Amino acid sequence: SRPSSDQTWQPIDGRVALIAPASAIATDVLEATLRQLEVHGVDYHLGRHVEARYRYLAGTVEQRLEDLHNAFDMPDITAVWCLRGGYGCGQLLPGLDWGRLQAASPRPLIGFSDISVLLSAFHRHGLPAIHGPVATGLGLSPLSAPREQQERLASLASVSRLLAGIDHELPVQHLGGHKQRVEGALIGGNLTALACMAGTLGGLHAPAGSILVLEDVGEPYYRLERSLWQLLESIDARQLGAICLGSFTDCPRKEVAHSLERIFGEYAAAIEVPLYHHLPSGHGAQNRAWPYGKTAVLEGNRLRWG
Ligand SMILES: [K+]
Ligand code: NA
Repeated sequence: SRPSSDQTWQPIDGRVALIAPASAIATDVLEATLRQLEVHGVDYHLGRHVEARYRYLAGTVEQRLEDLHNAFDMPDITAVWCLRGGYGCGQLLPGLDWGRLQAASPRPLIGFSDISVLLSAFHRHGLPAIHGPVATGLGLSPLSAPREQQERLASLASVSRLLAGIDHELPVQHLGGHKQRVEGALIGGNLTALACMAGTLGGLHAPAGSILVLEDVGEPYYRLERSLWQLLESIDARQLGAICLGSFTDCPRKEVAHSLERIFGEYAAAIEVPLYHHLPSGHGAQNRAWPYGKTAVLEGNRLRWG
């Protein structure tokens, strides 16, 4: 839409498994998160190791795998909502039992940031997923600007709304390349996270025709370029349908002579892949959920899925 300001949650049937596959979580934020799930009538299961700490990680690989596997063992679970991104979920890939995950009834995996790595791996294995807010967004101290807090809340609500199938599109703007309709699977997420898996068993799943969404946070422009060069070189980039930029938050220009649009535009043109931007997805208050690995269409000023 604009995106829409609407922030009423839809009911979530069943039970949401909460896991922490990446960075460690604060107890106060966790408790506030759980209280908000109860406010919304959302039944949950809290992973046994979500309060573990191992340097900045939410416990060891083994602890995190125990919780991730358990989320697929339990019969009543209808979604797996990651509590926090940051760093570390790619570490789980060597030990992940894909057969155990595939045997379970459908339960979309939800998150963004570092979680983009698991979203991609899930897509590779035909498992449903959502790129959207992490669950601890519910427990954060409110943003000081009321309008930004409202946008955080609309972004959090978009998870249940997408699970329910009631939201179907997000706004975009064409930036470069051809203007024809593009239809393909939605992939991507955090540029840094995905570049940091290239050359590994967790490299981005990028089938032909896909719409590659990219967002990032906290990066100088040269580092964004370095990540983009790596990621595009590492996949069959010329076979992509489109690149669609979300937000680039806390990435100040610092006197770099070329804009971010110029840099991304140059890379997209060199592979003859059209470029879109202004998708309301990323690390700002605007972080609307989108269905990961699902077919969508870029046409005029919208990204629309069925
Ligand atoms: K980053
Ligand atoms: Na390549």
